[PDB]
Amino acid sequence: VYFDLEDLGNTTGQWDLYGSDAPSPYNSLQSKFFETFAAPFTKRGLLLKFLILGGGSTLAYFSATASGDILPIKKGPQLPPQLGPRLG
Amino acid sequence: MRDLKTYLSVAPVASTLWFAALAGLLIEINRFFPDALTFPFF
Amino acid sequence: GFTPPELDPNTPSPIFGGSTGGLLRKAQVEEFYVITWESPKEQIFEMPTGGAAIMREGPNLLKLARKEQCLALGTRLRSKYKIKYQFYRVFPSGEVQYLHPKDGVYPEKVNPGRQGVGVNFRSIGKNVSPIEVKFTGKQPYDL
Amino acid sequence: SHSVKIYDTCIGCTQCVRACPTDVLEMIPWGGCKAKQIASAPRTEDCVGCKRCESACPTDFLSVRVYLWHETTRSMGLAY
Amino acid sequence: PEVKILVDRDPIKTSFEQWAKPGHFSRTIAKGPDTTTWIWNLHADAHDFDSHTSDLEEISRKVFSAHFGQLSIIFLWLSGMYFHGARFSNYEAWLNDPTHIRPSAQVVWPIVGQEILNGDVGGGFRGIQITSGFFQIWRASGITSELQLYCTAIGALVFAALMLFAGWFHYHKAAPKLVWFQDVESMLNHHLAGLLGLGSLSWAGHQVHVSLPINQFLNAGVDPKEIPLPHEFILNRDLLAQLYPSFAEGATPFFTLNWSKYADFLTFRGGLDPLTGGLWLTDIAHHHLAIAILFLIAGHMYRTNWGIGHGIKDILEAHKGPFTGQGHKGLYEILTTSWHAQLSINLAMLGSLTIIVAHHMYAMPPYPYLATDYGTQLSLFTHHMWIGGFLIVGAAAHAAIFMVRDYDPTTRYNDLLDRVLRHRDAIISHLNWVCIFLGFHSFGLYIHNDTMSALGRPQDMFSDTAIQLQPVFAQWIQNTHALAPGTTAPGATTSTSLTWGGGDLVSVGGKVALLPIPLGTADFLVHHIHAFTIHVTVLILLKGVLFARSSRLIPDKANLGFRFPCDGPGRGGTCQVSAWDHVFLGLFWMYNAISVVIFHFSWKMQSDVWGSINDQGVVTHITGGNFAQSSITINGWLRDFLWAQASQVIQSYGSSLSAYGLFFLGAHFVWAFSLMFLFSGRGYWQELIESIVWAHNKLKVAPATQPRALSIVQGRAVGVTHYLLGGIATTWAFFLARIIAVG
Amino acid sequence: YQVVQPINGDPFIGSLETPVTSSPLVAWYLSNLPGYRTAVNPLLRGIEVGLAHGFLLVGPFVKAGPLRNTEIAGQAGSLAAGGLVVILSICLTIYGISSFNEGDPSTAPSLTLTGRKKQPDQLQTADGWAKFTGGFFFGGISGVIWAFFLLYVLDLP
Amino acid sequence: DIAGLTPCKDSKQFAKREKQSIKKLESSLKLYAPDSAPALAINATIEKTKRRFDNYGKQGLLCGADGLPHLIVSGDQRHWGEFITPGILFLYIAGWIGWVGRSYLIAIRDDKKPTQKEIIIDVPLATRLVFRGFSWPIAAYRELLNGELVAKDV
Ligand code: CLA
Ligand code: CLA
Ligand code: CLA
Ligand code: CLA
Ligand code: CLA
Ligand SMILES: CC1=C(C/C=C(\C)CCC[C@H](C)CCC[C@H](C)CCCC(C)C)C(=O)c2ccccc2C1=O
Ligand code: SF4
Ligand code: SF4
Ligand code: SF4
Repeated sequence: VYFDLEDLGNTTGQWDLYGSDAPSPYNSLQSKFFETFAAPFTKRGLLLKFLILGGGSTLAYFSATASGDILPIKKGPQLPPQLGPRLG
Repeated sequence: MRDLKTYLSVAPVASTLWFAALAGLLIEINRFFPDALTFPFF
Repeated sequence: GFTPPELDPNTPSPIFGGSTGGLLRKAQVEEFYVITWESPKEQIFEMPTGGAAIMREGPNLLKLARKEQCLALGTRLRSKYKIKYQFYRVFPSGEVQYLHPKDGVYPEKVNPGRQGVGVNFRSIGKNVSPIEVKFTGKQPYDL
Repeated sequence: SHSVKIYDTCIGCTQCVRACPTDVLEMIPWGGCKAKQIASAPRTEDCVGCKRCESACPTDFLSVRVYLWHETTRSMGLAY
Repeated sequence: PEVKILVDRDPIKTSFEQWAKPGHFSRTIAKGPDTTTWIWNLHADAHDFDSHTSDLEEISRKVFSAHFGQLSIIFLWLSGMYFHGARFSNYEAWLNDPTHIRPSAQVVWPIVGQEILNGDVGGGFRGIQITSGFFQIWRASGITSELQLYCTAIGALVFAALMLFAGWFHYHKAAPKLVWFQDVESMLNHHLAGLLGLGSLSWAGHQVHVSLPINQFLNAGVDPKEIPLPHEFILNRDLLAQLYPSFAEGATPFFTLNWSKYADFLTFRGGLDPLTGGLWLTDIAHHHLAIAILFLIAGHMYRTNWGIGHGIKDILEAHKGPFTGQGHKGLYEILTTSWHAQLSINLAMLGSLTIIVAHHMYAMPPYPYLATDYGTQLSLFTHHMWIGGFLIVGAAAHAAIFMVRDYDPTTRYNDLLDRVLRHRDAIISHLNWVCIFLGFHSFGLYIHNDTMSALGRPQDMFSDTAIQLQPVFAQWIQNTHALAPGTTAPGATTSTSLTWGGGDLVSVGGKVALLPIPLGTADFLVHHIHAFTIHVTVLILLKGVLFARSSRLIPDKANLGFRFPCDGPGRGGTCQVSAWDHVFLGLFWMYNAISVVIFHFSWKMQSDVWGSINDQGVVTHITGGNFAQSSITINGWLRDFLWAQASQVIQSYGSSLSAYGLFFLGAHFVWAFSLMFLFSGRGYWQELIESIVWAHNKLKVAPATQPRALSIVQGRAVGVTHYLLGGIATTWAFFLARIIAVG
Repeated sequence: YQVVQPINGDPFIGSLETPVTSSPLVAWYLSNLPGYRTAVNPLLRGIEVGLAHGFLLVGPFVKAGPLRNTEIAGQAGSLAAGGLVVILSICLTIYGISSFNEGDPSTAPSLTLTGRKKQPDQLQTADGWAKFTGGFFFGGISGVIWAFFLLYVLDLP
Repeated sequence: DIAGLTPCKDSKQFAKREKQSIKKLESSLKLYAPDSAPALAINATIEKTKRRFDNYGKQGLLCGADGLPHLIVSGDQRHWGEFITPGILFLYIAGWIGWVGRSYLIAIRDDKKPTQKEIIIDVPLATRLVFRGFSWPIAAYRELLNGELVAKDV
């Protein structure tokens, strides 16, 4: 029946429509590879700190060491400074 | 006939007649006394 | 004394092909509603959400997403057809709460078992100024 | 939930209850008018705040008042 | 089932009694005003017939006679145009020297200083230059003298009288029965074969007997007074035969199927006549003939009284499939019951048609000396775009009125409509997404270009010189049209339109008429803007229709009507949930879309098309081909289009164009005036009015008709009406001053 | 015979069944995407997702970026894709921190389409989500690196 | 003169404006045959221009450096024609209109359906009342004194 006060998940359509539920198609040794190597990143708070500080310092690095051949803002003006309307 | 005079007394029709008369009047006054920034007769 | 009729599952539902207007996750984790009515025949009626459905002869059960949808459809059932309806609130635990008609009497007909709620015994203009209830949790209309 | 109140200027014409689209209001017995009935708001947790009742009241000034207050899923009319 | 003439005698008595009872049609309004709101309702409900009565026959009779009233007004208006062409026009002088004289059909009285608007239009004539196009029509019709225009104005006036009479007659004397109106097969058969077919055939007749020869004498430089009268070509066939020898046969090749011998005056050349810059009149007469045949055939599709032919209900019911259920079953019953349904489809198709007309008339100028008159061409395109857009928003409004008022699944069911209603959330959600995607990937590209250009990075823009977004598909299409003549249209001498085929630039009086229109990144970006704006308009209107009945927010919405302000501050607030308010909101977006379209037209035509040509063939365009490099940026629209081309209208004071300066400023004024209504609400105004009313009662001058602020809905309607009038008239003055000065 | 039916037979659950929604090709393909492998450790599914996406992001950044026409650094514009992997991994992390508490069970459905009881996906747990985020980061950085490793013999480098 | 202005009869800029206007209209006039109707129209505009500037010069209008009349509204008796006198005329007419409309509203206020005569004008009553505005200042002054002008306790 489509209405049952005992099972409301069925009654309210709370299903996994495309969930496979099959076992892993990933073979092991590959799995153990990624399980041992991605393990340090599976602590969400620690990962948040590593991303904010790591990405932040990374940004600071590529910003501090940028070359004028990449950014015109580091290259600076290369022309003789022009003259204002009435002033300098 | 009575109903037609009544219709001609209704707000929009009386308004068109009234303002049309007023417009003809003001137009003719500006036709015989054009321009005029002032009341010149003092 | 009035005894609310219990919600009977296995009650048939109207003939309808489905719509995008029906239930969502709200019905699974929060609440939904159920309106039941007795029909003399198979009729076509407008669904408060989709298009057209076929009311079945006999008891009809219809799960809706909001109370207002139950009351709208019920208003129409009582108006266009001449059909008695009830409806309930249903929580995800399976618990059912009978809602309407609360007394078995429609609320526009005065019934003596009814207790006053939110009734203030004064003209509306005699409410006090806000300053007189300031810093107290009260509102001048709560009196 | 929105607050809804009735005032004893009510004449018991039942139109606020008839107008309400969520069944918030009832008619209860009373001795203060000829119709011997006064409105009541026992189910304001279902009140959506549309003020159809206020549109329906013939009393001057109104005898139903809807004071829109703390919002809920029911008061915002959400089907989701 | 036997189609026949059906009417009733004297249904309504002709009397002035109800002229004197305002609001006689409504049982509430007829009681007269207690407040000023009455006065507005009387006008808002005047034409809402199906709100006055529920009897379909009475409604149909009102509709029919009303159409007669409309046609009477149209004939009176045409009578005006022809009469002004005869009595207050320089049409003969222009008829001599079209490439110089400016068409003028209105003269103003010298009262208050306004005679300055009577400007030098040529031909020793002072007046207002007209952009309607009547001179090119009258020339294309062979009309020479003012007298002929007089006769046409008199005939038009007579037909105004006849139409008005028939309206009174078929409402008060012989009023058709409801079955008469519902005879749809008869109506379609007579409008396909009788109206369109015999009309097109009649016009082909006038053209082959009047337009073609008289235009031959005009094109040969003959003086119009020396040109034979149009009936002299009907009498002495030697005049025509000298011009068109085929007329010596006596229509024997027509019956003997020797029709190829008529290739003299019936032609498939295509392109433009290089003398007049308009389409070949031989091609046009041939065209009206072919159209006549096609419609005369199409008018026999539907069965009436003789068993042969189609019933439309049969055709509908046969069309159903695995995705749509029983679809089309029930539509004959809906379309023969609901006027609003018919008006919805007809508004949609008639507006879409008007827009198609707008394109085809510029890309294929049908009248002589029309292409080079840039004021008339810009005016025509812009005008018909506006008509089309308005009509389409109307189609949405009446689809909504159908949904609210005439929709009933328990009586007149349709499977297609039910299924649509059954996934309205999917439809509207997907349209929403497409609108967002189009917004970003059309307008966001403009913002990208403005930001790159401001930062000094024009190589990082979207441009023909940087990151090219070529309209490859459209370019391929216009190439295929260019190659069509001789290949996929061997009968066609030249390209279908000079916008396709390379070369063959056409110039008249030193001014260009048409040349191949280039397409590039600028045109790409603009076209996606048009896609975007249209999709958002469709979103607002379609959403209005599909949720007019109900929604998750308001399950009983149809009980609140088609036009209602809201259902109150609750549920978070429900303002503008009505389908009416969706039409209100969609009007602004039709204004936006059509505005960008006509700006695109003016900009592109002045930049890449219009201009003057040298004796040695060097073309100087009105603007310096600056569309490709200046339109790809919003700043370029502000600067090189608006700021530049507004100089004429802000410099028009002291000339005959100063009226366009005045209308420029005044239309700005009414547009800003609309913002008072659109940004506020009637509660404030009603309170203020309470104070003003106090002041009047103090002096015993308070009126009995109690003053009230406008309704919420009326506030919106006033608002959008002034917004649209102000914006549209502003662009009007801008365009006309610009193109009359520099064209 | 009609193609559109109500969802899972219940015509009052708000959806429909179409060739787009319920189709053997569609159902198999969606069931075989990592996000829908409910019994697999979320870390591995995050690895696959990150590999695919991180690999994908390299293209638009390099070809459309500001250094695109300076082939000396234009190729190295993949750092931007790496940074977007970092930002997305932050978004994932704070999504899980906000959405799931330490000891709460999965919020995924524990039923199948046919009504039988199912074991809910651990992706919808705090630990499972943290694992999927770590996997998406690892696989994403790795996929960017793999795409950048290939600069050669491609019609659009 | 007043406010540093000069009489327009003495203003070079004023005469330069009249000259440039007339020569402009004559530039338009050179295009048409002198017997033609456009010609006669431009001649009429020219005569009307001369009448305009000559009248402004005569009636004592002061001019700015712009060569255009400026109006002295201070009340200086040399310029009452520029505001005070047309102003009194205006107040007479406006008082007339308002007094007549008020008379109509008072006349219909005790009718069985007052609004009925507000949307359909009782033209006989209106014609009876229009000429009360001729003496509106005496009528309104007398009402102010008698206490019939203002409603009591409002
Ligand atoms: C106000 C602060 C700010 C700053 C400092 C920047 C800085 C930059 N922007 Mg951005 N931008 C901003 C605001 C800002 N933007 C806003 C508000 C918007 C929305 C309108 C944009 C939208 C925008 C766009 C669309 C683009 C830029 C681009 C750029 C880069 C252009 C210069 C360049 O070519 O360098 C060098 C170029 C590189 C590709 C080097 C990559 C830099 C590495 C990856 C840094 C590592 C990031 C770090 C690990 C993670 C950061 C998050 C951190 C907090 C954890 C530059 C580094 C361009 C760009 O990034 O190119 C793709 C570009 O496409 N910006
Ligand atoms: C010639 C005399 C005549 C008379 C005395 C009547 C009498 C009557 N008619 Mg009839 N009718 C007539 C002619 C006449 N009609 C004509 C010529 C037509 C064809 C259009 C009709 C078609 C017709 C219909 C369809 C209906 C009536 C109705 C009625 C009755 C309602 C009262 C009324 O019409 O108020 C109306 C008063 C008016 C002043 C109407 C003016 C409308 C004009 C035509 C619009 C003009 C357009 C204007 C120029 C737009 C520019 C505006 C611009 C300046 C801003 C009434 C007894 C109605 C009815 O049956 O009542 C229940 C009804 O529905 N008549
Ligand atoms: C060949 C026959 C024929 C023709 C030419 C027309 C023509 C027209 N019809 Mg009609 N109609 C017909 C038969 C015909 N109808 C039939 C068989 C039915 C079903 C029974 C209808 C029912 C119908 C309805 C319900 C309506 C129309 C309308 C219209 C007008 C649409 C607007 C337009 O195109 O204006 C173009 C203008 C012209 C072409 C000018 C020429 C018009 C001449 C004077 C009329 C010629 C045909 C006429 C029916 C002859 C009868 C006259 C005689 C009885 C005295 C149009 C003039 C609308 C309308 O009535 O508008 C007022 C409308 O509402 N028709
Ligand atoms: C042949 C096409 C057609 C037809 C016959 C109808 C017919 C109808 N419409 Mg529809 N509609 C149309 C086109 C059409 N419409 C278009 C193009 C639009 C887009 C704007 C709409 C949008 C629309 C809406 C939103 C509504 C209708 C409504 C109605 C009904 C009421 C009409 C009425 O009494 O209003 C009376 C007419 C007036 C009060 C005139 C108003 C004056 C306008 C706003 C100003 C015009 C400005 C002027 C042209 C320029 C300035 C001049 C000025 C300075 C003097 C009626 C049956 C109404 C309804 O309730 O349906 C039942 C309604 O709400 N229509
Ligand atoms: C210029 C004023 C303006 C703007 C920007 C919009 C914007 C929008 N309208 Mg609105 N509208 C307006 C005027 C405006 N409207 C007015 C005056 C009315 C009254 C009639 C309406 C009434 C109206 C209705 C009824 C509807 C819309 C809809 C929409 C949306 C269309 C979908 C879209 O294009 O998405 C894309 C967004 C844009 C094109 C805006 C610019 C995007 C910029 C360039 C991107 C910059 C991003 C950058 C990274 C910012 C980050 C910086 C950081 C510091 C945060 C859109 C967001 C429709 C809708 O809901 O959407 C489907 C809808 O139905 N509008
Ligand atoms: C200004 C404004 C008003 C006030 C505007 C009103 C009341 C318009 C009506 C004004 C006219 C002038 C009243 C008509 C007076 C009669 C025509 C009599 C005139 C007498 C002669 C001159 C004809 C609203 O009522 C309102 C309501 C809802 C949203 C926005 C607004 C809003 O913005
Ligand atoms: S505001 Fe609406 S829902 Fe609330 S009591 Fe009044 S009518 Fe009922
Ligand atoms: S509308 Fe007013 S008077 Fe009537 S029942 Fe409700 S509260 Fe009482
Ligand atoms: S503000 Fe006006 S439109 Fe909005 S909900 Fe309130 S009454 Fe309705």
